[PDB]
Amino acid sequence: GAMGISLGNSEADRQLLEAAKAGDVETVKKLCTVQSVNCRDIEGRQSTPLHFAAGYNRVSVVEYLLQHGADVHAKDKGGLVPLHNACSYGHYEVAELLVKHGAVVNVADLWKFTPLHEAAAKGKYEICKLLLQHGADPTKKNRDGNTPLDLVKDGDTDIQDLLR
Amino acid sequence: GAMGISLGNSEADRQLLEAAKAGDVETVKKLCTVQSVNCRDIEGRQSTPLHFAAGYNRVSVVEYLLQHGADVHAKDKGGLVPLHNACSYGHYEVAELLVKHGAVVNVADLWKFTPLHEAAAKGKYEICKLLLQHGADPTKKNRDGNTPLDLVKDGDTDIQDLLR
Repeated sequence: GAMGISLGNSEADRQLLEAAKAGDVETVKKLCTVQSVNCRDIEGRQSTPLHFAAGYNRVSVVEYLLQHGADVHAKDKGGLVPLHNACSYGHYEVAELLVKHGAVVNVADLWKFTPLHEAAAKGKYEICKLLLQHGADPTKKNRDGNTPLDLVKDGDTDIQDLLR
Repeated sequence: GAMGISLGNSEADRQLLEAAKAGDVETVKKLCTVQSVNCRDIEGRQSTPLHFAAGYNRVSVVEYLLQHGADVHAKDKGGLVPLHNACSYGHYEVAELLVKHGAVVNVADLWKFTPLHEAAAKGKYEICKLLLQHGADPTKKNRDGNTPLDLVKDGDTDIQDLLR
């Protein structure tokens, strides 16, 4: 078979990833099966449909995917899980959905950045509070020696106090 | 976070992948978690621990992995699922375990080779038989226009009649 230097996706998997990114729920429902639900974007960075849905704030797609076997623990090539994407782009309802379905809050990417580092940097108070309530550690250092507290907007006392 | 051109595995994931390949059950039991069971070999071809266990005939490791959330539908960069590996290397006990746990036998890689294509080409009677008992299609053509029957050893009537 294809063993060797060759790489790529089928059109079906490509269509599902695109649909998940676009929020095209009808195509997602059509193409999502036990086989395809966690397909990887081989020509990109190996994001899954859940990565895309989480990253583009497609709440009903995220919901549908979680209900049909989507893996909240899938990591892209840089160590990012869908919760990283939700927190980095500031999508609260997405982040709440993933967490309630068992996403690990203290997961670290390739550079040791956790979802709390991302939500702190982006300055999303409610997401930070959600993460902390579900066990996120505001003292974890990334590769630069920065904790999420260190990444908080300069002088922002409300979010500093929340993370303290 | 790490978003961008960066890529790589954690040391712990690297160790779980190597443990699965070596048949090191005790290290597998130590490192296999919900976060790690389906990690992808980023420096390699994005195989999972289950690909590795299946390809190296690590029967007890396949079993443990399957019982702890390993994904039979996970595809590597070239479209290969762990079942492809079992059939390419003629591992019957492993192929049997995979199909008991929901593996799809008509799955196709990047070049549209199915597990039946592999077992037929490799000439594994019992594996062929097992795949057919679970619905494998001997009429499916790969990218070359070859069905699994087309790949069977020249004039090998026992395997031809099986596939018919």
